[PDB]
Amino acid sequence: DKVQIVKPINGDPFIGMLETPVTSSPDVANFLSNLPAYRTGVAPLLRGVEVGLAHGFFVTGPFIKLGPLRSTDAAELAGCLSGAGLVLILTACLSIYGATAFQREEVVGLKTLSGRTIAKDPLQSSEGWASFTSGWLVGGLSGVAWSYVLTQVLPYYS
Amino acid sequence: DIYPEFGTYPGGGESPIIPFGSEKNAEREVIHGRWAMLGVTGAWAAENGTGIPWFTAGTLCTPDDCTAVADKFPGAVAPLAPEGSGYPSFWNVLIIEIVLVGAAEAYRTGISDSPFDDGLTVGDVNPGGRFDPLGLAESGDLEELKIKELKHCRLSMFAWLGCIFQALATQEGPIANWQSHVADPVHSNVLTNAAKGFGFY
Amino acid sequence: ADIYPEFGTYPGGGESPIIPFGSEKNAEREVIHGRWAMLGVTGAWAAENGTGIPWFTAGTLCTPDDCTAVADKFPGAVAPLAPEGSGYPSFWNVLIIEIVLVGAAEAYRTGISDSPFDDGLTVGDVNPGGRFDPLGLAESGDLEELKIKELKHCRLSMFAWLGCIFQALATQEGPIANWQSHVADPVHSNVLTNAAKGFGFY
Amino acid sequence: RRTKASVPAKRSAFKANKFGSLAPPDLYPEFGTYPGGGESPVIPFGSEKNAEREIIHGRWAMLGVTGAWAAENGTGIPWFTAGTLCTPDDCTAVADKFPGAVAPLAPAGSGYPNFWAVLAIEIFLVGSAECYRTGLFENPFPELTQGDVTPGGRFDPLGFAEAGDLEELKIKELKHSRLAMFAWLGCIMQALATQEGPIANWTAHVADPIHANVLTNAAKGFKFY
Ligand code: CLA
Ligand code: CLA
Ligand SMILES: CC1=C[C@H](O)CC(C)(C)[C@H]1/C=C/C(C)=C/C=C/C(C)=C/C=C/C=C(C)/C=C/C=C(\C)CCC1=C(C)C[C@H](O)CC1(C)C
Ligand SMILES: CC1=C[C@H](O)CC(C)(C)[C@H]1/C=C/C(C)=C/C=C/C(C)=C/C=C/C=C(C)/C=C/C=C(\C)CCC1=C(C)C[C@H](O)CC1(C)C
Repeated sequence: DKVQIVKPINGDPFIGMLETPVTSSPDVANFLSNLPAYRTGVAPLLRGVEVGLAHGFFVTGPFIKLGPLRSTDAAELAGCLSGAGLVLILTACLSIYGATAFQREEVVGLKTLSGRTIAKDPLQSSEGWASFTSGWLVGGLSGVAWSYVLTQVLPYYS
Repeated sequence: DIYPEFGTYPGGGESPIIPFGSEKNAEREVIHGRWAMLGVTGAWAAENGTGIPWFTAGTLCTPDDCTAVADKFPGAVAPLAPEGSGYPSFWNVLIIEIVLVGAAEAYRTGISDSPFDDGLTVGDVNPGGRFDPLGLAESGDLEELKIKELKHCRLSMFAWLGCIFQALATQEGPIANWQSHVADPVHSNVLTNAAKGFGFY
Repeated sequence: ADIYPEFGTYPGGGESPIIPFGSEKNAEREVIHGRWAMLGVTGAWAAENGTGIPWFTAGTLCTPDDCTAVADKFPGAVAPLAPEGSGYPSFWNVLIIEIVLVGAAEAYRTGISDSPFDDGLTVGDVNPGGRFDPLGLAESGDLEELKIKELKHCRLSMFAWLGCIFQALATQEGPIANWQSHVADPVHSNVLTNAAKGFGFY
Repeated sequence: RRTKASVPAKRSAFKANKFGSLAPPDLYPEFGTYPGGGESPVIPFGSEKNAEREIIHGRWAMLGVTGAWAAENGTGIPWFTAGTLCTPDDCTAVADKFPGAVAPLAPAGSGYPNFWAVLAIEIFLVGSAECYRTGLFENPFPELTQGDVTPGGRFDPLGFAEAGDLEELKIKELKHSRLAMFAWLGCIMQALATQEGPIANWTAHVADPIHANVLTNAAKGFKFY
């Protein structure tokens, strides 16, 4: 009876957020919660692994199909080396972020929307972000190499 | 009076001619009636919409060239499966039927646990709850609805027996025989065909 | 039951959903009918493997006038059944011997005629357990279980004989001939393709 | 994301209703005995693990015997030469080997099962399962016990184990297992002696039963004397 959909964040109307079908829908919430970044109980290294694999896999494609050597027969090798170089740059960015970002105490805790007190993400720490960066590097290079393999292997690739 | 035709329903009374020893027979004849109801109706409708006998309808769909049954249904301008695709396949239909009817029979008769969670005791031929989307049993009289169904059950089984023995005598089909009997009642009956010899004598 | 897993049940094991068990004489009748059916289905199995004649046509080979054809029908036989020169298994000869032997056995099985043996053999018992079981297989084996085996074979073979008679009436081809046609191509050789052909009448 | 933790209340698509035991009270009247129910007739019981080893070889040999049977019935190729079809080179042929297959493993043209592709999938799938079955890797299903040949949780979706008598079903499987392993041994020895497939040997033995036996082929030396 005259249902209103959009509600404040966790019922508190004094926080800078609103819960909408884009934010708090069950399908959206389940998808995001199942992504590796939001698996806070898992080791940061393995989350970084999957992240790197996914990211390094796709990021190669723009360099393959739109790079300077896209017309040449070496288009794929150039694009994959470009992707590997970008993975190395992003590893540098991750290393510097991990060195600088986690310098404060952050005395305030974290809870779920149900109100359950939970521990902080080990990813959100200097050494945890270092492990995540290493996982990113391994995953990104493996994903770039896999993209090269698939461009050389996949039947309907052109 | 209720059920004054001949004899009495299994729910109340005794058979005039049989002892009714086993209580499995009651629900057996309910299921047999319902199947016959669908069978007789099928034989009624097929030979109207297609003109083929129900007993030779099986020959249309065979493991080779089952495409004959495609588009046989009245209206239904799209065939069962597109022409030239040859996808009306006796084995495909048979397997789909085996799995669907076998699962339905297992659910009904307790070979497998019922998938649902709402009552539905095995062996009752009047479940009601899940099998009344329209809610006609609670609105109407349950007992007399059940008696009507039984009358239909026995009527349709007798009609099916008549259909099979007509098929054996005249070799033509139920509706074509009905039309021949209607057109010339004196000159199209069982005794007339007996005077012709039933097609063998 | 645990032992009897077939659709129905054995008399004394319980009660059948359809046509429940009445008189014990019905159970005796079932066992004896089975026994003769086992013999009959085996005969219809072996004879046309030996010589190719369906069992429903094997009767007319012997006739009151001529019964030479039945002689030398058994495969592997060292000699003719009666002299090669003049076979003498005439239908009357067969009859006169067989009616006396079968009538004796029957009356002595049922005890309408005084038993010859009088070895304690009690008529109206399907399992005599006397000279009929010289090996006494029942004594070593478990008699309840063995009774169940006997009844399972009884019902199977009686059903097989029903199949033989109805296959004769539909296809008039022969039991093993029907087998060989079905193994040749079951999809295109079965009851329903013979129905499409019309069972030879339609 | 909030914690729902509702009640699934799902039932099996098929869940066999109680059917109990369909076997006599005597369970191994055959030669020998099931493990844990008597003394081994001939060979010594090597170890407690040997029972589970027998079960695994049995199930694998069942699957192998049925595979050779169906492959020879559907293609006519003997099982011992079916390996030569899919190779690092020309594994395209192995595709269309299933009678009635709506589609080929190898679509017409280049599209095809590669040996290395098939192999890499085979290692990654079968080895994973093999490890998860045994103490290797870990246990992804804690509710089941690694090292048990009869887990009977998710591995019996139809629930025949609980529907019937469990131990009679177990011995039934064991008897099928031993039968199929001995049949598999017969198949390999027949392949060695006659160089023809199992169903080919069967057909030769049933067409003329009196000849086409061990001793008939021995009269020719199994094509070696
Ligand atoms: C002549 C043979 C014969 C006899 C005397 C019996 C007798 C019996 N059976 Mg057995 N049975 C038989 C054949 C026979 N059966 C066959 C062939 C099968 C396999 C299908 C079975 C399967 C079977 C089961 C599964 C069970 C029995 C049970 C019983 C008992 C129940 C009472 C009963 O039905 O008796 C009356 C005897 C009949 C044979 C019934 C008549 C059947 C009608 C007439 C249809 C037959 C059509 C006929 C063959 C048409 C031929 C036409 C052709 C000549 C042209 C009784 C001891 C039950 C029992 O003991 O429970 C405790 C039980 O559970 N029987
Ligand atoms: C590799 C499969 C295998 C395994 C692991 C077992 C293991 C077992 N069986 Mg089983 N069994 C098998 C095969 C096997 N059997 C087969 C095929 C049959 C049917 C013939 C049987 C029939 C059977 C019965 C009837 C009984 C057992 C029993 C047992 C147990 C006691 C025996 C033991 O521990 O020593 C196992 C030792 C061996 C398997 C070594 C034997 C090696 C010979 C020489 C065979 C080699 C095969 C072949 C020729 C190799 C070819 C090589 C190729 C290059 C050409 C144990 C669980 C008994 C039991 O449970 O006791 C309570 C019992 O009663 N089994
Ligand atoms: C539609 C369709 C199209 C295709 O082309 C072919 C196809 C075959 C697939 C077909 C499908 C058909 C289907 C699914 C049919 C289902 C049929 C069924 C279940 C029939 C049951 C038929 C039952 C009979 C005869 C009963 C006889 C019994 C009698 C008289 C006894 C009466 C009796 C008793 C009991 C008690 C009294 O006091 C006294 C008396 C003695 C009177
Ligand atoms: C060998 C040989 C060679 C020559 O060439 C020719 C030759 C003819 C001389 C020939 C000689 C053969 C001989 C002598 C044969 C003897 C045969 C015999 C004794 C047959 C008996 C046949 C018996 C039948 C059908 C029973 C049907 C009964 C049925 C279904 C009901 C079943 C039933 C029941 C009871 C209760 C449950 O609850 C459920 C259901 C309802 C299923």
